[PDB]
Amino acid sequence: LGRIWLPVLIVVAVAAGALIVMNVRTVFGSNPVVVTEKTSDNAEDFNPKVVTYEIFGSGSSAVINYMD
Amino acid sequence: RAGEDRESAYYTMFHGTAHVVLASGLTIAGATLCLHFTRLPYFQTMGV
Repeated sequence: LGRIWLPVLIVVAVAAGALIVMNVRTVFGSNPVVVTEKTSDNAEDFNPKVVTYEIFGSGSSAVINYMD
Repeated sequence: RAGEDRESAYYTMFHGTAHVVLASGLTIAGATLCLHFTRLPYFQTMGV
């Protein structure tokens, strides 16, 4: 391999250098924005508790104030 | 200084150092051209 050893080793070295270049070149940057995760709850109406107000008396009418 | 005349001295000089000067220049040129593969503009604009 007197006339084969040189070009093969040259190609091997060039491939190694290209691989190193490709790997490290992309590491820079790659983190421009930060996006926080979202964890919401299911907004549904199943078995809602029911509150009832009742006003009654011997009078005809009344004035009523209440808290919703 | 060895004793050769000026013609033979010139040809000996060229034969003995022509390839070395070229190789040194190629190493210097190729090394600096590797700056073209960096990411910062300050380094990259020096390669070519």
